Amino acid sequence: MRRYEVNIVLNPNLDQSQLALEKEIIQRALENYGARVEKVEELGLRRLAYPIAKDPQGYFLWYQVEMPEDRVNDLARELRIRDNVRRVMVVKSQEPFLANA
Amino acid sequence: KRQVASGRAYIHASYNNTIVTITDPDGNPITWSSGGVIGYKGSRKGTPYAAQLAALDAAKKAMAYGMQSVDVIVRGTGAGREQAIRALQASGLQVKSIVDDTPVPHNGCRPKKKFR
Amino acid sequence: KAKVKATLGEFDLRDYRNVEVLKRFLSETGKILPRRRTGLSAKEQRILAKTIKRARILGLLPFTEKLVRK
Amino acid sequence: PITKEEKQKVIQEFARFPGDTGSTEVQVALLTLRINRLSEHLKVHKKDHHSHRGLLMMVGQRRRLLRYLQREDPERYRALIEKLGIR
RNA sequence: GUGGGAGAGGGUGGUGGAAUUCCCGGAGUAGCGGUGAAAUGCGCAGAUACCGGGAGGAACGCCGAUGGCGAAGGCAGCCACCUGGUCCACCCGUGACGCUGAGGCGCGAAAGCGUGGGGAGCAAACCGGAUUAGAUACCCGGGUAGUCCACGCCCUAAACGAUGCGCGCUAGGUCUCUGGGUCUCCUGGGGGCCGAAGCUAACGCGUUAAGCGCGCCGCCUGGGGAGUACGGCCGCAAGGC
Ligand SMILES: [Mg+2]
Ligand SMILES: [Mg+2]
Ligand SMILES: [Mg+2]
Ligand SMILES: [Mg+2]
Ligand SMILES: [Mg+2]
Ligand SMILES: [Mg+2]
Ligand SMILES: [Mg+2]
Ligand SMILES: [Mg+2]
Ligand SMILES: [Mg+2]
Ligand SMILES: [Mg+2]
Ligand SMILES: [Mg+2]
Ligand SMILES: [Mg+2]
Ligand SMILES: [Mg+2]
Ligand SMILES: [Mg+2]
Ligand SMILES: [Mg+2]
Ligand SMILES: [Mg+2]
Ligand SMILES: [Mg+2]
Ligand SMILES: [Mg+2]
Ligand SMILES: [Mg+2]
Ligand SMILES: [Mg+2]
Ligand SMILES: [Mg+2]
Ligand SMILES: [Mg+2]
Ligand SMILES: [Mg+2]
Ligand SMILES: [Mg+2]
Ligand SMILES: [Mg+2]
Ligand SMILES: [Mg+2]
Ligand SMILES: [Mg+2]
Ligand SMILES: [Mg+2]
Ligand SMILES: [Mg+2]
Ligand SMILES: [Mg+2]
Ligand SMILES: [Mg+2]
Ligand SMILES: [Mg+2]
Ligand SMILES: [Mg+2]
Ligand SMILES: [Mg+2]
Ligand SMILES: [Mg+2]
Ligand SMILES: [Mg+2]
Ligand SMILES: [Mg+2]
Repeated sequence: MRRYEVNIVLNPNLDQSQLALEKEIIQRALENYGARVEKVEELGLRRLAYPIAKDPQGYFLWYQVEMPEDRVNDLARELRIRDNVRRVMVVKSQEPFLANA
Repeated sequence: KRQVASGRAYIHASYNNTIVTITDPDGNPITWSSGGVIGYKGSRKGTPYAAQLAALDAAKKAMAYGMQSVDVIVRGTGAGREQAIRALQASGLQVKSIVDDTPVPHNGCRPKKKFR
Repeated sequence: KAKVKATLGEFDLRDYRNVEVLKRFLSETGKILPRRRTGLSAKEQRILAKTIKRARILGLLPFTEKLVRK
Repeated sequence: PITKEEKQKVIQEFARFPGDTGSTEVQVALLTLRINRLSEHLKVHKKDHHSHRGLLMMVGQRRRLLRYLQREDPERYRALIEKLGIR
């Protein structure tokens, strides 16, 4: 098992009924794919650098996991299914390279 | 018949011609002009004298609908691309801002033999 | 002219999420500044490029912009 | 790929003695395992040609050592080949 | 072996924005385009230029380099899986297990071929317009095979460092990529520039040798005729050795 980082951006127009549903669906997919979550950072409403889905903003999610490596692209395919889910980028974790130290 | 009094102006400058469009803040055009709109026919269209006169013909057409404040958008390199702007400041239209939005691709399409 | 690394702090070169610092390494347009303007090294600029492109896909850094001059 | 956990499992099984990391038996064991990791990677991905080159060099290096084992002590050669199922 | 390291190395899937073309709509008149000047072409069935929306294919701007990787061909968006090569620190293990390499086998840009797709841009042939003494061309408008993908052939090149591979020896200076180090520097392994000795017909090469040596493979012996004829092997063909 290697360590990854999940970046999910979804439609920033949801109420709490649809937001909790989208996120507990995200939690449901991580259970089926075996991603032990280590920590979470939620930014949410953030000003985008260009229009995405005609919408000037996005709601940002970040998860840090440790999961089996073979099931990565299957997981990426499982998250783009939801209409509200717009951007899915998964990156293998890396060391914090410092500059001007 | 519109009474816009504010909007944008697009300058499409090429080596063979320079053409001006005048629009409202939404992007929809009101009037326009070019090197062929005025009497010039041949290669005289891509000359700075043409670009100047083409600008000022559209500028007076915009006075009909009442334009006063104008934003400028420029696309393309070519003779008279600057003569059109210099004509536009002294056209009576108070020029608000001047933006260069010339489209550059990320090397997606293969150019004709001319451009290689 | 000053250079970016000269006027900055101790930062993470691999963090694609910090836009406030990655904004300083973009020009007026969305273009990546050359090494002569960032004051970085060979290994540093190669990482900066890859982390800037990441922030672009996340809608954080722009691909291109509009120059207001001329 | 091939983690250090699976690596130690091979060395300790084919070591002539404790602490032996570089015997001819150990190298051919290590080589053969990378052979099988690649032969299954080349069953699929038949168009991965550059990886097919590294495989040809390992087979050469694997047969390089067996031709040496043959000449010095043929018994441990047969005990090695019978243990790995080669040739 | 162990522990670290850099990379357009390869393959598979996925994915992002710019841009071209085309469709839809909004808005808007009289031309656009293109050249040394022009004309065929397109435009009132409403184009060009502008805004919004949609679709499709191909190629990756800046980073970007005199840079990196690979045995050569060659390899640039980003993400992930699979994966090859190589380099440095330790002085741990095996104990000459090495180098080259006629055959054989595998790889091999582009172009061309087969079957089935795909088809935006570009574009042989060709359809036009010009130029001209003439235009079977350079310049201009259109445009099919093809370029792209999958699977199977084809085996050529200025396939270039016009320098085969490996090793040892033979002043340095400087620029650089990447490791390690007691981190003005020292020490490796690549990639450039000057230059000692020396070689070379000269230009030039010079610790990345074209120097000094050693091992092994390839190949040369005047030009045209001619990479032709004949024969053979290969290939569906074009044609290759
Ligand atoms: Mg979606
Ligand atoms: Mg003209
Ligand atoms: Mg790669
Ligand atoms: Mg690849
Ligand atoms: Mg229309
Ligand atoms: Mg007509
Ligand atoms: Mg008509
Ligand atoms: Mg008609
Ligand atoms: Mg189509
Ligand atoms: Mg460049
Ligand atoms: Mg190399
Ligand atoms: Mg590797
Ligand atoms: Mg020892
Ligand atoms: Mg001993
Ligand atoms: Mg060899
Ligand atoms: Mg041979
Ligand atoms: Mg070939
Ligand atoms: Mg081809
Ligand atoms: Mg074909
Ligand atoms: Mg064309
Ligand atoms: Mg043509
Ligand atoms: Mg004629
Ligand atoms: Mg020689
Ligand atoms: Mg150091
Ligand atoms: Mg060196
Ligand atoms: Mg001398
Ligand atoms: Mg000589
Ligand atoms: Mg020299
Ligand atoms: Mg030498
Ligand atoms: Mg011969
Ligand atoms: Mg003779
Ligand atoms: Mg003769
Ligand atoms: Mg021939
Ligand atoms: Mg004969
Ligand atoms: Mg024959
Ligand atoms: Mg035959
Ligand atoms: Mg021929």
